Amino acid sequence: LRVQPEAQAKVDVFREDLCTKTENLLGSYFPKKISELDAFLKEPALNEANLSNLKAPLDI
Amino acid sequence: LRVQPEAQAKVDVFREDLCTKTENLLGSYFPKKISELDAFLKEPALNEANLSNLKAPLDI
Amino acid sequence: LRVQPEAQAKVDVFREDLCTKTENLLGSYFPKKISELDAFLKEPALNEANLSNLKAPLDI
Amino acid sequence: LRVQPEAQAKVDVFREDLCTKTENLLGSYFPKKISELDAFLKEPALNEANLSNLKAPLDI
Amino acid sequence: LRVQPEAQAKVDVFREDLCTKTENLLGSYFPKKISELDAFLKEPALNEANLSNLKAPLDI
Amino acid sequence: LRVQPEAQAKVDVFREDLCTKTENLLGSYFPKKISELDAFLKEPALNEANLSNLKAPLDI
Amino acid sequence: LRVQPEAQAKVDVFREDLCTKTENLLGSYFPKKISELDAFLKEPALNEANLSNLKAPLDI
Amino acid sequence: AVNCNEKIVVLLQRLKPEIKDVIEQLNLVTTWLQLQIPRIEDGNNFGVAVQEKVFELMTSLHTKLEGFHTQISKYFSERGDAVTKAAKQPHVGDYRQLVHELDEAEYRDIRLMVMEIRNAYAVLYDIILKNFEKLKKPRG
Amino acid sequence: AVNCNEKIVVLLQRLKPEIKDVIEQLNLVTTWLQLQIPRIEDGNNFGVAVQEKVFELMTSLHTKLEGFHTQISKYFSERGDAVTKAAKQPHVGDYRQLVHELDEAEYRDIRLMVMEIRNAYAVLYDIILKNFEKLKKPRG
Amino acid sequence: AVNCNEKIVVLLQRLKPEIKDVIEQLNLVTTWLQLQIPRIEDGNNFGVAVQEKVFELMTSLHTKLEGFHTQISKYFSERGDAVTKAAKQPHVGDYRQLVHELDEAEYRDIRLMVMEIRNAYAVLYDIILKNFEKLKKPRG
Amino acid sequence: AVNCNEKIVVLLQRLKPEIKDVIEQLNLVTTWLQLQIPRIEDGNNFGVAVQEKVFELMTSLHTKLEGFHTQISKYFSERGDAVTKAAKQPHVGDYRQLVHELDEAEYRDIRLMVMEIRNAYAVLYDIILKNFEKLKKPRG
Amino acid sequence: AVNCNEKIVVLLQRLKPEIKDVIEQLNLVTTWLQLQIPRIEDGNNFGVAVQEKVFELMTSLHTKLEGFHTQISKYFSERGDAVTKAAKQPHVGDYRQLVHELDEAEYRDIRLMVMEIRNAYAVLYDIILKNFEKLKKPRG
Amino acid sequence: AVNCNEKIVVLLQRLKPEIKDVIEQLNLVTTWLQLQIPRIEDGNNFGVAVQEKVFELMTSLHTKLEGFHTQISKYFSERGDAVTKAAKQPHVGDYRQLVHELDEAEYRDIRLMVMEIRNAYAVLYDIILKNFEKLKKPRG
Amino acid sequence: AVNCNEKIVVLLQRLKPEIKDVIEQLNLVTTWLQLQIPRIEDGNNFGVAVQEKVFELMTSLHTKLEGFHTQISKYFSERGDAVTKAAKQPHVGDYRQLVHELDEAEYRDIRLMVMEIRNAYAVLYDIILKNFEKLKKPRG
Repeated sequence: LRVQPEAQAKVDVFREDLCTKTENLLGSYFPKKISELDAFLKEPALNEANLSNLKAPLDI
Repeated sequence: LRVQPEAQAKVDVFREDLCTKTENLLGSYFPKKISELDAFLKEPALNEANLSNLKAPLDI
Repeated sequence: LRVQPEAQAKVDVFREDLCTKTENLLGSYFPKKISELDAFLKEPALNEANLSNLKAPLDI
Repeated sequence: LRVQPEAQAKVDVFREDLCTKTENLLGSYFPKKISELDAFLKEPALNEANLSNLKAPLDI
Repeated sequence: LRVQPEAQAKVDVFREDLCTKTENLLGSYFPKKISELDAFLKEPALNEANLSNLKAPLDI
Repeated sequence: LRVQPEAQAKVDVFREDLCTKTENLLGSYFPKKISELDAFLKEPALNEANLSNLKAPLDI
Repeated sequence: LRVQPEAQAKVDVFREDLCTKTENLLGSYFPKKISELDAFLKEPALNEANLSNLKAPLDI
Repeated sequence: AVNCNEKIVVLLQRLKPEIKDVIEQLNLVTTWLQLQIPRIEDGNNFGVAVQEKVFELMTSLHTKLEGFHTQISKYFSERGDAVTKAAKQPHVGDYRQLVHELDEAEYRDIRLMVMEIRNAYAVLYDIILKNFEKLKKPRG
Repeated sequence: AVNCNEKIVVLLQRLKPEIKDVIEQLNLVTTWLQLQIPRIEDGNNFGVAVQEKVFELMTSLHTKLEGFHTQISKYFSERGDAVTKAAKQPHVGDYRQLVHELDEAEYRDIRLMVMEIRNAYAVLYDIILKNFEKLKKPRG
Repeated sequence: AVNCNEKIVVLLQRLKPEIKDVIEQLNLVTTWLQLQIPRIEDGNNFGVAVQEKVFELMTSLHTKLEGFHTQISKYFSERGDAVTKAAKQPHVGDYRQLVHELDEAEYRDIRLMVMEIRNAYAVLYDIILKNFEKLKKPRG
Repeated sequence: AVNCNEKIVVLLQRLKPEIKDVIEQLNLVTTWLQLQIPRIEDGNNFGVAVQEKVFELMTSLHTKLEGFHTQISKYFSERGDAVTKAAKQPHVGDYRQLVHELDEAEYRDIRLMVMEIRNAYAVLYDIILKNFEKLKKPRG
Repeated sequence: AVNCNEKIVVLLQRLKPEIKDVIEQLNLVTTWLQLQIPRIEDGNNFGVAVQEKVFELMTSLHTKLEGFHTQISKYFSERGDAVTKAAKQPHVGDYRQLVHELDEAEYRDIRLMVMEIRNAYAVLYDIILKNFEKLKKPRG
Repeated sequence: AVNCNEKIVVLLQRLKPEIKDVIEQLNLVTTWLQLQIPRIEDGNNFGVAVQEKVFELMTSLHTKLEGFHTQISKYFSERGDAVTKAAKQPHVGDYRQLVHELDEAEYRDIRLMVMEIRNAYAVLYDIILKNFEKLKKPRG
Repeated sequence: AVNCNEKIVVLLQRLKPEIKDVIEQLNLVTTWLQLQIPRIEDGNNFGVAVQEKVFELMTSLHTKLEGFHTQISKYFSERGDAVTKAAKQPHVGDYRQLVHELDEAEYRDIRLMVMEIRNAYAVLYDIILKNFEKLKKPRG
C-alpha cells in the first residue's frame, strides 16, 4: 500500500499528540481528579444528614 | 512513564484512605449493620399479621 | 484482617439464628405448608366446575 | 438433620398421592385427552372452509 | 408402569393416523402445494408493474 | 416412502426452474444490477452538496 | 457456471473502482479527515467553558 | 349494541378448560419428575442426564402453553377496541375489516391451540413412556 | 366513506388460507418427528442427531410463518389509523401518502409471504425426503 | 357502582400471605446456603459443585415466585380499566366479556399459584434433604 | 396544505422497486442453496461446512435488507406527525426544524440503502462464485 | 385530599437511608477489590481467579440493590395514579382495591428489601473474610 | 415564537456531513474487505482469521456510528416537546430547565460525536495498515 | 410558579462538567490503547491478551459513565411532570410526595455519580500503570 509521506505525517502527528496527552493524563490529570472529587465528596453539599433540609417548596 | 512525586502522592493518599475505610467496613460496620437490620425486621412495624390494619382512608 | 471479638460476635449470632430457623424450616414448616396448601387445593373454593357461577355482576 | 416422624409423614403422603396421580395420568388421562382433542379437531366447529360464515354483525 | 389395553390403543391410533397423514403430506400434498403457489405467483394479480395501478381512492 | 410419479414430477419441475433462475441470476442479473445501482449513485439526484436545496416548504 | 463476458466485465469494473477508492481512502482521505476533525475539536466553537453562554432565550 | 362473535365465544368456552387441564397436568408431571432427581453424586449420571432432557421438554411445553391462557383476554380487548374505533370513525372502513380479521384469526388460533395441546399430551406421554426406567430409577 | 384497498383485500382472501395450511402441516410433521425420537440411550445417536437437525429447520420455518398470521391484522390497523389522521389533518399530505405506502407495502409482502410459503413446502419436502431412513429409523 | 368480584377478592386474601411466606423462607434458605460456601480452594470442589446446583434451583424458584406478588395488583388494574371502558362504551359487548374473562383467568391463576407454591416447598425440602451432607459440609 | 417533500418522494419511487428486487432474488438464491444441502451423513462435510458459511451471509443480507422496506412508511408517518405538531404549536420552532431534519435524513438514508443494496448483489455474486463447486457439489 | 399511606411513608423513611448505605459501601469494597488486581501475568493466577469470583458476587449485589432505590418513587407514582383514576371513576371499585393492594405490596417489599440488604452485608462479609488472603495477596 | 438554539444548530450543520462521510467510507472499506475473502478452503486460514478480526472492528464502528445519524432528529423532537410543555405549564420551572439541559447535552454530544468519528478514521487506518498483507493476500 | 430544587440544580452544575471530563479522557485513553494494538501475528500474543483485558475495563467504565450524562435531563423531565400532575390533581397527595422523592433521589445519585467517577479515574490509573510495559510494548 502507498501512503504518501505527508498523509502518513498527518497520522504520525495525531499519534504523537495522543501519546503526549496520555503521558499527562496518567502522570498528572488522573491523580489530580481523584483528589478533587475525593474532596467534593467530603464537602457539606454532598453530605446532608437531613434530606428534609433538601426539601423544596411545592406551593399548591 | 513519569509519575511526579506529588501526583503519585495524591494517589497514595487515596489508596490508603480506601484501605483504612475497608478494614473498618469488614471488621465493624458490616457486623453492625447485619445486627441493626436484623433487629429492624424483628420489630412490630415490619411485623403486621393484619395488613388490613395497614389500610388507609380513601374517601371519594 | 482484624475483626474485633465483638463484631465477630454480632455475626456468629446472626449465623446461629439462621441455622436454627433453617433446621426448623426443613424439619417442620415445609412439611406443614405442603400439607396446608395441598388441602387448600382440594377445597371447593378452588374447585368450581362452572366458572359461570364465578360470574360477577356488571350493571351498565 | 432432625425431621419429626409426623412431619416426614405429611411429606410421604404428598409424595404417594403424587405418584398415584401420575401413574394415572400416564396410564389413562393422557391417552384419553389425546383422543378427545383429536376428535374436537375433526369436528365441524373447528372445520369451516368459509370463514365468511364466521362473520358476525357489526351494525354502525 | 401400567397402561391399560384400551388406553394404549387410543394412543396407537393417534400415531397411526399421524403416520398416514404424513406419508400423504410428503408423497402428495407438499408437491401439490409447491405447484399451486408457484402458479399463484406467476399470476397477474401478484404481478403488477405499476403499483400506482394498485392505488386506491381516498376522498377527503 | 412412496412419492407418486406425477407428484415427484411437480417437484422436479420446480427444482429445475429454480436452477435455471439461479444460473441466470449469477451469470447476468447480478452483474447488471451492480452496474445499474452503481450508476444511480453517481447520478445528481443522489448527489446533492447542499441539502438545503432539498428543503421543502412548510407554510404555517 | 456460465457468466457472460459483458456481465463479468460489469463486475470487474466495479471491483476495480472499489479497489481504487480504497487505496485512496487509506493513503489520503483518512489521514486528511483525522487532521480536519482533530482541528475542529481544538476550535473555540467546540470549546466553551461556560455553557451558560450557550444559553438560549425561552421567552414565555 | 355490538355483541361478541357468538361462534367464537362458544369455542372459547370449550377451549379454556382444556388449557387449564394441560397446564395443571404438566405441573404435576414436572413435580413428579423433579422429586425423582437423585442425590448429586460423582459418577453414574446417565439416568440423571435422561431426566434432564425430558425435563427440558416439559419446560418448553410449559412455556408454550402458558401463553394460551392470556391470548384469550387479549382477543376481547383488541376486538373491543376495534369495534369502538370503527364506531367512532364510521368513515374508516379498515376498522370494520379489522374486527372481522380479528374474528377469523381468533378462530384460526383456537384450532391451533387445540392442536398444540393435543400434541403436548402426545409428545409427553411418549417421552415419559420411552424413558420411564431411568426417569423413575436413574441409578438402578 | 373511505374503503379498504380491495385489490389487496382479495389477495388477503387467498393468502390467509394458505398460511393456515402451512402452519397446520408444519405442526403435524413436527409432532410426527418428535414421536420418532427414540429412547435416550448411551451410544448410537447419529440418527438421533439427524432428527435434531431436521427438527431445527422445522422450528425456524414455524417461527417464520407464525408471524405472517398477525401481519395481516396489523395492516388494517395501521391503515385504519393512517386514514383517520389523514382525515383529521387534511392539511398534512404525508398521511395521505402513508396510506398509499401501506397498501404498496402490503402488496409487496403478500407476494413475499406466498413466496416464503412455497419455499417452506419445498425445503421441508426435500429435507424429510433425503433423510427419511434415519428420521423414521434412527437406529436401524 | 361496579364492585370487585368478591369470590376472587377473598381468594386473593388467602393467597397473598402464602406468597409472602414462600418468598421469605426462600430467602432465608438461600442465605443459609450462601453462607455455607467454603473458601475458594484449588481442589476438592465436588461439594462446592453440589451447593451450586441446589443454588440454581433456589434461584429459579425465586424468579418464578417473585412474579406472583405483582400479578395481583395487575388484576385490579386491568379489571378496573375493563370496567371503565365497558361503562364508557356500553354498546361494545367485548368489554363486558373482557371483565368476565379477567375474573375467570384470575381464578384459574390463583389455583395455579397455590399449586406452584406447594410445589416449591416440596421440591426445596426434597433437594435440601437429599444433599444435606454436602450442602452443610462440602469438604468433610 | 403541507405537502410531502417531492424530491424525496421521487427517490423513494425509484428505490422501492430495487428493494423488492433484492429481497426476492435473495430468497431464490437462499432456497436454491438450501435445496443443495445433502443427506446428513457421518463423514465428508467440508462442502457442507462451506454451504453453511455462505448461508450465514445470505441470512445477514436478508436481515439487513428486510428493514429497508418498512423504513419508508415510517418516514411519512414520522414526518406527518412532525408537520402536525409544528402546525399545532406554531410558536415551537423546533418542530419546523424537525421536519427538515427528517427530509435530510431520509435523503441520506436512500443513498445508503442504494449503496447497501448494490453491495449485497456484489458480495453475493462474489461468494457464490468463489465457492460454487462445493455449494453445488458438496461431496463430489 | 387523599393522603399517602402514612404507615408506609415512615417505613420508607427508615429504609431509604439504609439503601443509600449499602450502595456506597458496596462501591468502596468493589473499588478496593479492583485496585487489588495484580499486573496481568502469564502464570500464577489462582488468586486472580479468586478475586474474579468475589467480584462476581459484588456485582450482583449491586445490580440487585440499585433497583431498590427507584422502586420507591414508582410506588408514589403508581399510587398517585390509582387514586386519581379511583377518583375520576368512582363507580369503578377495582380502583379503590387497586390502591389498597399497592400499599400492602409496598409493605411486603420494604420487608423484603430490608431482608435482602441485611443478607448482602452478611454474604459479603462472609466471602471477603474467607478469601482475604488471596483477595489481598493473590500471589503471595 | 421560541427558536432553536442557534449555536447548536450550526454545529449540527457541520456535523451532519461528517457523519454521512464516515458511514459511507466505512461501507466502502467493508465491502472491499468482504470482496477480499477467499474461497473457503480446508487449510491455511490465518489470513482469513485476520480478515475476520478487522471485520469485527469495522462492524462495531458501524454500529456505533449509525446511531449518531438519528440522535440529531431526537434532539429537535425532545426539545420541541420540552418547549411545548414549558409553554403549556409556565408554572412548572423544571420544563424551562429541561430545555436548557437538552441544549447543553446536545452540545456535549456533538463534541463526543466529532471525537468518536475522528477516532474511527484513526483506528481504521491503523488496523488496515498494520495487516494489509493478509487483508489483501490472505494466502500469499 | 413552582421552581426547580436549587440545592440540586447547583450540584448538577458542578457535576455535569466532571462527567464530560471522564467521558473524554476515557475516550482518549481508549484510542491510545487501540492504536497500540500490534499486527495480528501467529504467536506471541500475551501482551495482546493484556491489552484486551484492560480494554474490557475501559469499555465497562464507558458504558457505566455514558448513562450519567442522560440521567440528568430525565430528572427535570420526570420532575416537571410530577409537579404538573401534583398541580392538576391537588387532591392526590402522592404526587406531592413523588416530587420530593425525586429530589431526594437525584441528590442520592449525584453523590453516587461523583463517587463512581472518582473510582473510574482511580481504577484506570491503577490498571494502566500496572501493565504499562505490555500495553505499550506488547511484544518487546
